[PDB]
Amino acid sequence: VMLVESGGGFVKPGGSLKLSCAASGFTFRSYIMSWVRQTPEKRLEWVATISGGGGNTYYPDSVKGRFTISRDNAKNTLYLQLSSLRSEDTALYYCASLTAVGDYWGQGTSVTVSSGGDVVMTQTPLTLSVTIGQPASISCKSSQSLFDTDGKTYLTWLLQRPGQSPKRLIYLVSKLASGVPDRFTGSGSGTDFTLKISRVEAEDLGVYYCLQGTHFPLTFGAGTKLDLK
Amino acid sequence: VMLVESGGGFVKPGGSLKLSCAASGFTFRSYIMSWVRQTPEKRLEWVATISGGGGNTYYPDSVKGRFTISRDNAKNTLYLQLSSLRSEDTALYYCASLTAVGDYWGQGTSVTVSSDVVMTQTPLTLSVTIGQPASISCKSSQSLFDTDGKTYLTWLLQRPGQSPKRLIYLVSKLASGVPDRFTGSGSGTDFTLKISRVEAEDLGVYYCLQGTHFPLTFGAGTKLDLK
Amino acid sequence: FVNKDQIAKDVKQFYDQALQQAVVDANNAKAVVKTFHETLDCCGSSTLTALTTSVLKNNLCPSGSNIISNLFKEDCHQKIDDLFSGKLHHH
Amino acid sequence: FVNKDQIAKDVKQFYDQALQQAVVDNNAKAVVKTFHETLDCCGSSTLTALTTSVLKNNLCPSGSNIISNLFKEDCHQKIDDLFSGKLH
Repeated sequence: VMLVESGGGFVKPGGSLKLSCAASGFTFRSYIMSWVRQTPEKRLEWVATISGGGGNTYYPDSVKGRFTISRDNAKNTLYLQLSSLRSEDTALYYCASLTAVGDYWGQGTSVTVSSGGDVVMTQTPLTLSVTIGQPASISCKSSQSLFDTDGKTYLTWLLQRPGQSPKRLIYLVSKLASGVPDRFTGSGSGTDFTLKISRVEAEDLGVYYCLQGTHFPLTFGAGTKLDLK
Repeated sequence: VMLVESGGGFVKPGGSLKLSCAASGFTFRSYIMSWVRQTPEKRLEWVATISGGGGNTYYPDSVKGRFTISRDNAKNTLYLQLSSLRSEDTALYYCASLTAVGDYWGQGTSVTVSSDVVMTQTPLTLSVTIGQPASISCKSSQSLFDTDGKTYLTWLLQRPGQSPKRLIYLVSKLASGVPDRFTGSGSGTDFTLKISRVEAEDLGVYYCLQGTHFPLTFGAGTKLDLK
Repeated sequence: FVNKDQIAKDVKQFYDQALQQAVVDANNAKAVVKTFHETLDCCGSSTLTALTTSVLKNNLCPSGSNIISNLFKEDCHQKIDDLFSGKLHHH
Repeated sequence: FVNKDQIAKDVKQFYDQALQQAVVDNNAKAVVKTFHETLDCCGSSTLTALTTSVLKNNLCPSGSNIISNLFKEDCHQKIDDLFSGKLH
C-alpha cells in the first residue's frame, strides 16, 4: 500500500544527504528493494538495489563507492546515504520494490546539487502526439539480446502519469501487470520490442519507459512522452 | 497427474491386506496424503493421514490400532496396512491428497470383508432439470469456525463413475477448474451450496467435510439427479 | 569438514531448546520457533510429545497454506533432516 | 548445550562445502537446491565466483524473478536470520 520518502534537499557539490523511505502494508523484510532516480531531463536511472535481508547490495559504476543503500527491517525503512554529490546527481529519488513481485513506488524525494541554491535501450519516438481514441505504438531496441540463459526475456515497460510515480505496465515482454487494461499489448523478441495501445484514453498519457533486467547494470530507455495533438 | 491404487480384495473377518498407491506427476514428498473409504451405501469416511515426511500419522478411533498408514517417498508410494479386519471395513479405499493444496484422487481400490461433529445434508436427493437453480444445505453439530479464523468447510462432488473431487473450500473459495455457476456460503453451523443453472456435469453426489475438529467428518451426501 | 548428521543433530537440539524456553512465558525463543515453523513449514515434533502438545496450544503454528484442515502437521525434526540431506526442493 | 553462533557457522560451512562441490563437479546439487528453495536464497556474497556460476547450472530456479534475475538473497544471511528468528 505505501512507501514514503524523505530526506532530500539542496546540497552543495561534494556534499552529503541521507534519504529514507518508510514502508507499510506489505512484507517489507522479504522484498528486494531499489532506488531509482529521475533526472531533470526525465531519464530514469537505476541507483541501487538491496536484498530482503540486506546481505547483497548492488550499484551501477556511476554511484558505486559514493552511495550506500541499507535497510532496517525492524523499522520497515529503506535508506540511501549520498556522499561526494555532484551536479549530475540532481534528480527525483524514488524508493521502489522495482524488481519484486509487487510493484510499489514512493513519491520521490528530490536532491538538487547546486552551488547557486552497459546495454543501451533505444526508445523511439521521443514524443508521440495523439488524438483521443487514435492508436499508439512505441518502440524500444536493445544493443544486446535480452534473452537470458534462464530462458526468460527481462524486458519491462513502465508508465509515469503526469504528477505520478512510474508504474510497471508490462513485464517479461508481454505479460500485463495488475489492473492493466487489455488495450495494451507488448510484443517483441531478442533486441526488438513494441508497446501498442489499441485506443488511447486520457489515462494512458504520460511517459513510457522500457527497462532491461538481463544484463548488469539495469538500464532504461530514455522515454517516450504520449500526449494530445 | 496420477494416483493409482492397488492391493484391494476379499478377505475374512480378522484378516489382513496391504493397499498401495503409486503417485506420479507432482512433488509427492511434500504432500500430506490421506486414505478415504466409501462404503457400499456411498458414505465417505476418513481413514488415515500421513505428513509429507512420514513423521505424523493420524487415525480416527474406528480403525486406530488396526490400520497403519505409511509412505515411501523415494518410491512415490503411499501404503495402508489393514489388519484385524471387520465387515464394516468393507469399502472402496481412495488414495488422496485430501487436505493438500492440490486435489488429487486415485480411482480407489476395493476391500470386501466377508465370512465427533455430525454433518447433515438437506435434501438427500435433488432431481432437477438442466438450467434449473439448485440449493443444497449442509449443517454441522458444532461451529466449524476455527481459532485460525478459518472455517474448514469443504464441498466435494463425486460424478457417476468418478472419484470424488474438491469443488469448494473454506466455505466460499472455488477450487481449480470450477465454474462460477458454483457458489458456497454460510457461517457457524449452516452452509449452502447453490448451483445457478445446473449443467450436466454438476450431476453426482455432493458431500460436505469439516476439517476444524478431529476427527475429520463428512455429511452423508446429496444426490443430484435429473428429472 | 562438517558432517551432515552432526549439524542435523545440532539443529534439532537448537530447535528443541527454543521450543522448551518458548512454553515457559523469553520472547526470542518464540521468534525462533515461529521462524522455524514458517521457514521449514512445520509444527512441533512427534519425538517431542510433551513439548509438541504445549506448543499447538500456544498458537505458534499458523497455517496460511492450510485450506482443508489445520489438524495435520509436518514434524520439524524431519524437515531439518531433509534440509541437510537435500530432500526439500520441489524437483 | 547448543550455542546459536557455532551452529549458524557450522550450517554456513556445510552450505559452503556443498555450493563448492556442486560447481566443480550429485548429492551437493540436491543440497544446494534444497537450501535455495527452502531458505529462498542463492549463493553467497562471501562466494561471488561460485554464485555467478549458479545460473549456468540452474541451481537458483527463478519463478519469482519477473523483472530481473540479477538480484539474490544471500544464503549466509538467511542462515543467520533462521537462528536469530527473523524470518517469519
